[PDB]
Amino acid sequence: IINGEDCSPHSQPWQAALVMENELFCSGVLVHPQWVLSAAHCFQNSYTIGLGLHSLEADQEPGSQMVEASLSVRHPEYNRPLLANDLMLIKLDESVSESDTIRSISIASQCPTAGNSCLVSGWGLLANGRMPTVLQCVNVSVVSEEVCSKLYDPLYHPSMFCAGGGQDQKDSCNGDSGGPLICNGYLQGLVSFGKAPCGQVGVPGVYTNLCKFTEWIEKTVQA
Amino acid sequence: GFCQRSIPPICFPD
Ligand SMILES: [Li+]
Repeated sequence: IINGEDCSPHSQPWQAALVMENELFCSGVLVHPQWVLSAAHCFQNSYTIGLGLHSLEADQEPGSQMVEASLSVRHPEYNRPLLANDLMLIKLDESVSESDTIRSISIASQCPTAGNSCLVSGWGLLANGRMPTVLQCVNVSVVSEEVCSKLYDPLYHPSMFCAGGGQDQKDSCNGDSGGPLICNGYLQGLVSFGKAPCGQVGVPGVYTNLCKFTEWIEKTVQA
Repeated sequence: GFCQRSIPPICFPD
């Protein structure tokens, strides 16, 4: 997260850390007690998932869990066309008893609208090029589909939307993939991709457009 | 110049 700050502890209780050999490679979002959304480009044969976390380095905070997940499924149209349909569902090996610090979030029932006020969180690269130990949070605003399609020429697809791009240079970055973009209090997007470098003036980040996938997600959950 | 924002990221010629 570029130009954010430490999140209030456990204020994003749906945040999931995806780690391998105890090293984060992506985030995800808890959407039901046994289901985590993430970017399809974060796909692995197995996962260790940190829930209820604030720090990655600290001793187990009260309420935190490290849970295994051995099953996941990418959207059948991931990367067709390139970069599009960037989502997958990870099924936890055990359902989590939701608690004060581990809670699912519901997906937005409206598609993104320019001007929407959002929050993105994650443990990805900071403005200073370092990785944080503590979960970072920053505000970004949705821009119009036409802005997104111009900026991400030639690869814009309706499974994507854009947020950020402000003169404030607030953005997601490497390591933030799969994490939540919360707009008006609902899960609106997952961090997906952007231009390198992250945090350029006039260049928003790209997020998976979850409102387009609610049917697929719930069909998969119920199957 | 586009990168999928995992760590390490997945970057493309554009
Ligand atoms: Li993992």
